[PDB]
Amino acid sequence: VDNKFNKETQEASWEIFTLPNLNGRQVAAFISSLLDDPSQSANLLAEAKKLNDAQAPK
Amino acid sequence: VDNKFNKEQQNAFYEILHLPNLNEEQRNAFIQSLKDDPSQSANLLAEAKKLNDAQAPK
Repeated sequence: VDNKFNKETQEASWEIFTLPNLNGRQVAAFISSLLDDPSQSANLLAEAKKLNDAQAPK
Repeated sequence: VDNKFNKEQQNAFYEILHLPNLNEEQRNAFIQSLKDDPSQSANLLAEAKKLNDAQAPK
C-alpha cells in the first residue's frame, strides 16, 4: 500500500536492487522488509549494502 | 546481459512495487526474477500487473 511507501522508501528500494553482488532472492528480501517496515529503510538498505560488499570481490 | 540497469529496467521495478492489490509474497517473486533476468523486466511486469488486477476489487 502506498500509505506505507511513497518515494523516500522507493529510493532505498532501488538502491537495494542496484546491488550486483546480491541476487534476486537476497534483494527481494530487503525490498519486502522495506515496504513492510519503511521505518528501518536505512537499516534495511544498510544490511543490503553489508551483504553486497560482503560477497563483493574486494 | 544488461546489468547496467537501463531505463525500462528501473521503471519495471517501481511499477512492480506500486501494485497495491499485489502482496509482498508475489512482488518478491517478480523482483527475484527481475534481477536474475532483467530481460523479463517487461514480462514479469505484465505478469505482476495481471496479478494485481486478479486480486483487484469490484
